Amino acid sequence: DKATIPSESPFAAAEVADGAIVVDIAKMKYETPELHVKVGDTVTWINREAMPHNVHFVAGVLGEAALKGPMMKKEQAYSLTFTEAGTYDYHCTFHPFMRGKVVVE
Ligand SMILES: [Cu+]
Ligand code: NA
Repeated sequence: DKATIPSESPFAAAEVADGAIVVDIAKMKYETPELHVKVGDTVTWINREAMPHNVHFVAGVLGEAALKGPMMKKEQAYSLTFTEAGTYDYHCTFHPFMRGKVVVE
């Protein structure tokens, strides 16, 4: 697969790492919908609002099957570590019109 998962479950936003690369979720949008990172970087999404959200990569994008992230409540976080260059689109399972991408250089 093209990413690894440091926290299977959502975790508290207060425990986001050291200078972490963060994508905030608010107002039904990923706030940084075109994020550029490098191979080896970890991206952390943080839901800033009451409406639950997740991140969802369709089958084939990060592995043979879809990567459906866990439901994230307000001030919950979820991370993925990208190990291969490429562009990886995602959406919110609950709200598929909400889209973003990670561009890994
Ligand atoms: Cu959503
Ligand atoms: Na912002």
